Amino acid sequence: MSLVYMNIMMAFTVSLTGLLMYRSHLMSSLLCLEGMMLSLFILATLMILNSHFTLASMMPIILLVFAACEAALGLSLLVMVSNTYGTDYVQNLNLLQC
Amino acid sequence: LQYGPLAYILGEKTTKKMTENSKLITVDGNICSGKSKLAKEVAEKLGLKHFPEAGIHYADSTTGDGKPLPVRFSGNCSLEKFYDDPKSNDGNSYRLQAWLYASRLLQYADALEHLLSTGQGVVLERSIYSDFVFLEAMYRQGFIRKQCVDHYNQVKKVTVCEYLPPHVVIYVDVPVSEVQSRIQKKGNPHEMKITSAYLQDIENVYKGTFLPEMSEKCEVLQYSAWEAEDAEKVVEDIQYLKYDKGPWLDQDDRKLHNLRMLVQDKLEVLNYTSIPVFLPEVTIGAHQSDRVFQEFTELPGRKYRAGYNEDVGDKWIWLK
Amino acid sequence: LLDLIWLETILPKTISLAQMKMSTTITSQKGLIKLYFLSFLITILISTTLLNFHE
Amino acid sequence: ARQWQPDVEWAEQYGGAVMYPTKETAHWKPPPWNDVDPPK
Amino acid sequence: KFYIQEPPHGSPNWLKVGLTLGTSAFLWIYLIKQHNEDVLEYKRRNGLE
Amino acid sequence: MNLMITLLTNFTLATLLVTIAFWLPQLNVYSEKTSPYECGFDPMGSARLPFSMKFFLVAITFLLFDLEIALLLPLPWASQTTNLNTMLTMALLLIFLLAVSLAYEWTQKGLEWTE
Amino acid sequence: MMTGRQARAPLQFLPDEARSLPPPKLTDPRLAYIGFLGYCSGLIDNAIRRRPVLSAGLHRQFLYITSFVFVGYYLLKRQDYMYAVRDHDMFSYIKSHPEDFPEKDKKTYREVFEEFHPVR
Amino acid sequence: MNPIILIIILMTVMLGTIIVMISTHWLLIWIGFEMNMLAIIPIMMKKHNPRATEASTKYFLTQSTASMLLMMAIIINLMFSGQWTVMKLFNPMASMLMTMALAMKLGMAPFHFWVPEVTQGIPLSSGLILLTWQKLAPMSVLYQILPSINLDLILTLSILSITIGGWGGLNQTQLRKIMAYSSIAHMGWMTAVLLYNPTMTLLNLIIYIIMTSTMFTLFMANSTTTTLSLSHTWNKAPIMTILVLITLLSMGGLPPLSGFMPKWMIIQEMTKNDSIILPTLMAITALLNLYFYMRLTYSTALTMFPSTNNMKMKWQFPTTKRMTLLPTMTVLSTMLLPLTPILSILE
Amino acid sequence: MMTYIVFILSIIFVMGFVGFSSKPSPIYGGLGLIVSGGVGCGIVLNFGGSFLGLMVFLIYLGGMMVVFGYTTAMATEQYPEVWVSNKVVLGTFITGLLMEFLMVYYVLKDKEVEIVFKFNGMGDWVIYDTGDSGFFSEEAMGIAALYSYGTWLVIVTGWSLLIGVVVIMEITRGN
Ligand SMILES: CCCCCCCCCCCCCCCCCC(=O)OC[C@H](COP(=O)(O)OCCN)OC(=O)CCCCCCCCCCCCCCCCC
Ligand SMILES: Nc1ncnc2c1ncn2[C@@H]1O[C@H](COP(=O)(O)O)[C@@H](O)[C@H]1O
Repeated sequence: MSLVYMNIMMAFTVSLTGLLMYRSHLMSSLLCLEGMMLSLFILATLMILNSHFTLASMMPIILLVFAACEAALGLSLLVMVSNTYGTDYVQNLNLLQC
Repeated sequence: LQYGPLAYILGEKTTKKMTENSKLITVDGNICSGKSKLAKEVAEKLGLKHFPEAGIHYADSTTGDGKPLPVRFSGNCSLEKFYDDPKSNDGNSYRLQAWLYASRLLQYADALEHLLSTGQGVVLERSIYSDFVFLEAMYRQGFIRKQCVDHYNQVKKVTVCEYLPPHVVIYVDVPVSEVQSRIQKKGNPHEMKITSAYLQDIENVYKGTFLPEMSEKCEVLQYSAWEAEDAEKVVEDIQYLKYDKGPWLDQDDRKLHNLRMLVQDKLEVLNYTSIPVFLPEVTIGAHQSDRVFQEFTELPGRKYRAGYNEDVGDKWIWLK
Repeated sequence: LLDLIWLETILPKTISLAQMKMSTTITSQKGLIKLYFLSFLITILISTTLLNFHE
Repeated sequence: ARQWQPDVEWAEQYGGAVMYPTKETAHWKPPPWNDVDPPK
Repeated sequence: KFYIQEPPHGSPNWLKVGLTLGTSAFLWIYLIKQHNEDVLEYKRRNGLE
Repeated sequence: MNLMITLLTNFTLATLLVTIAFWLPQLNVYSEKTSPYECGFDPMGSARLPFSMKFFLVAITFLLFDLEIALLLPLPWASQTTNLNTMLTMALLLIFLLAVSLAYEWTQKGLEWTE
Repeated sequence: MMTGRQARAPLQFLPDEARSLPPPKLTDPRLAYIGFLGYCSGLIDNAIRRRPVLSAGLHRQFLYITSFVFVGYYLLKRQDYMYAVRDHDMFSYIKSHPEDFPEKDKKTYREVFEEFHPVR
Repeated sequence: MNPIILIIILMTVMLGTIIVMISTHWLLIWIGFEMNMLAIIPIMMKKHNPRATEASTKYFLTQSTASMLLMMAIIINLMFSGQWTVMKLFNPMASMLMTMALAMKLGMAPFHFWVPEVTQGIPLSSGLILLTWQKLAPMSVLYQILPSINLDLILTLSILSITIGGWGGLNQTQLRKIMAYSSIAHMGWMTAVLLYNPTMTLLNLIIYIIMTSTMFTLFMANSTTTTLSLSHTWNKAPIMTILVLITLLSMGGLPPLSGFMPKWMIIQEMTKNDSIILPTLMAITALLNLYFYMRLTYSTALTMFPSTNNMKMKWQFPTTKRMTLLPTMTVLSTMLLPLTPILSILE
Repeated sequence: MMTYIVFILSIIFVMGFVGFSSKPSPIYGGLGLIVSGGVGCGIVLNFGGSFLGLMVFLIYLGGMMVVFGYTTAMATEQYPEVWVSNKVVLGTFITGLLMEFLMVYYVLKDKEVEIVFKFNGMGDWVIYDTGDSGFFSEEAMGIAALYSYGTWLVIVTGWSLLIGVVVIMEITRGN
């Protein structure tokens, strides 16, 4: 297939491995979920604008909506981690190991 | 049942009946402080409901026919044998203290249930916030062990965190010599075996640990012995209080609804009094527990649920 | 020797110790998000490169 | 002469954070009873 | 009078007893009507009369 | 094409007002003039400490209400449709759901700041 | 397996052709076992709430029995329908494909040679 | 929580599962999963303690990663098929990514690393919602894409789930982690029979949901969250020990109980397809699940662990709890095996 | 090399993704994600989606301003890692960049490449339509159809945003 899908899928995989390998800091990986949403947006939108399947043009908007509709969720779940502990480090969330 | 989330949805908000008469007042003091009439006197001035101090048989007084059950079914302990042999081998001291803490937890649940269901305030005597002073006096006198104090602290840590403090705590300064004089004038031969150091430790855990930590979350009213004889002065001091401290001010309908759904379920109130901490004072073994449980089932009015007993005269069981 | 030790050794006790040992290795996790998702990445890389489940 | 029923020594085997305590699973205290932690 | 407090199940909840017996009688008469309609429809679709 | 030329020109003579702002005057560097500013006195602690946000629930709800102007924005184009009562119903449904959201955030004191 | 059958008529618990089948009797032992499950549910319900197990709540036990018999009647109807569909599709597929199902010529045991294996 | 808000949030969890079940479009599947996760996060944080916040953070990260992989599988399907219909997938890469996404959403091993953590952190009611209602939408999507699921992948996930969920529960004394490793092993059983007969997948799902709802309702009715607190039940309500006995012996796959019903039928559908080794290893590995079930029955029903003195107060108070459908679910989880050919209604 | 403009913007997209995916600090994570979301609205704007690129630019600008406020309020340390402070940040940053320009070099020299899929190496101008859409940009018509045709999508999206507000206010309470 076309050349740009290589790099947009590459950016998805880069953001995937960035999300899936934590650096002990939860906000730095909540950016990686938002980057995966960006890469899925641009990939789906290139496919939809390419093929002129115009009725799915409303699809990435909807996709983008649920992007922040979980990203806000993560931030609402970031502040409860950072109120229990002074930092949002992910290694403070190990109480459920026993 | 009678109360639930559906009653809360259909309009029964529990601050629609929360008036200025709805005050939970706990009267405290030493062993013979003379508070025993004083609380009732407050309950005949402010129009409140007096609860007596939870003995061993408070749960017996709330369930069944209200009569006290035999002590092998409730307590498995004796206050008089604690007065006779405090350092006993069978561990009667902490077993009595744990049963009294569970009874006061039940009484405080009954108090909050009355306060949140009817809007009438309750006058208690030695609630669960003041129960630890007898534990600490018993531990300073060497009556119990440190593992008993750790068991009490675990049970208190997981039970008292779900409740609110009282609005008013009334404390009665009576010195140790006057307590001993009132014990000698009382006439109870077991109660006259209370040592002076135990009374002094009760007064020390009162004045040093209880009141300095309760003065922030409620309003203390510390009286002497002669001015607690006049209830009109005490009730006049209650009626002109400026209720500003404590977590009762930031209570909406939702928090008091959650509290009322906790409070009316008595097995959830008493859920953590029987935690599986195997302590030799309170752990009853398997065969004794089986024997006393099967003897408890054979009591009149105790074999089934509270409306399903033919031996006490419950009718229409086949339609219930 | 046989019917208290060795016939007791071969079938039931070795199987019991093996399931105990595997149970303690499975449940010895340190409760960390970092290690769990790094294991997820290694799973994805083994599925693609090593096992070819995308074929 | 009567039926054996378990004692404290038998029943405390089931009270740890795990069932088979190894070197790694040795510092694991059991979780709190109401599952509520001090705010630290 | 035995119990010191009036229990929740001292008297039968006659609204709930009436709902229980009415629901059960309705389900039985609807089941028997459905079964008679089903055997009549079987005998009609197969001519087994 | 012309857009990238215009942005290149704007970025170029915005960064060439900087390279003649650093390299034209005479520099006198000593390690007290480049210190941070705390009204003359030395700053107590770093400014990389956590500066606690009081408006955090409003900041998270801004993420949700900013999506609404990705949904309410095609209305000048949605008004051009030939199923128009349905469009009008769905548009008023979206603004009404935003308004129900704002009313819920009001009455549960979510718009107020903490402390 | 039969998912493409119930795709032209979706979400039909009992279709129209299910009325061409005999319904279960009300004395069906499967239905009597489901009614026994209702009675056992009534007994467990009186047991866990510490009611007298046989005497208390006869209306409640009777609605347990009635509700299980009522649900189980339609469950047995749908069961018998789906097995009749299974057999109908089996027989129609065997009939429409004769080359896949040849008529076997069952030889008698005077021509069939079996190796004798002596137990000695 | 305000009960109107609790009703709306639970109806939104149900709405997300229904939107996954009824929709023919991939974007609506993804919307249903997003709505399901988004609404179930405050059910986990109903109590507001650090363990619920940790469980909700781990659950959000796992389910968000799974939904990312799901939407990437959807977009690769859009490339290689030009369409959005919820049916088989037209690329093995999208098939692998969607199978990984659904295996993460089920908590199947080796993506199982969140189910004991999240299940222990949250209450018993929200743990019931997690282990039953959240196993309905990914099983819908797996039921719908089985012409494209890789055989080796779903069987590796299945037997790895059965083995890891067997070994995990042996080292547990917490009841929620026991039910979570039980969940892992049972999802392995459901997905192993997925490509052979998905009616048996639905049968195992329904019988599992009945037995798990029975066990969590018994735990809530007894207010027990550990093994050693479940062991006091004989001194308080001895019928509950009988119910957990019959339900735990049912969950182990012992005849004549209904939990033997799915397992046997799964074996009955895997030997038809000339697979003999794999259901044999699955059956033998289910003995580990049976072993920690038998451990719980020893501690609860078959022996009498020593109780405390304060239990004597709880003799005087009955249960005012809503034990909703507990006798019905207890009868259905134990005495349903003579009605085994009822599974044809799931065709 | 001007026909490769969408490819060049896509290289800058992957460079921004290696920039914030190495996770230096969410200040610079927000920087890299703004750079990627700003060249990604230049990738997709050259396909005809001028509405649908400006929105992923604008929504993510609001998003990274919010994320900035939180990483200055919650996710803050005394010495934030810029791009090079940690060896594990710089190592994987250089690794992602070298592997990205490696697959640039293998796709311009060979004009075909294969990582899992097969990809062309010609400029992606080749696949565009040779026709005109008249007096409507078709992506604007399709997003306008969210009100006429997308009624169920409106209902589930507006309900999800409503309960998103309700869910977030139920989480961020503490009691
Ligand atoms: C192939 C697709 C098949 C689809 C079938 C769909 C059938 C219906 C849905 C079944 C799915 C699981 C349902 C249970 C989800 C959990 C519900 C829940 O948690 O409800 C909350 C409530 C809590 O009780 P409470 O004590 O008040 O709480 C204290 C504070 N939390 O109450 C509880 O926790 C108590 C439990 C209530 C619900 C249990 C009964 C329903 C499920 C059991 C099977 C019933 C038989 C019919 C259906 C068969 C199929 C499942
Ligand atoms: N926790 C406790 N431990 C021991 N004795 C107690 C405890 N609480 C109350 N008492 C006794 O209860 C009596 C209360 O005195 P009165 O003021 O007459 O009610 C005294 O005998 C106290 O010693």
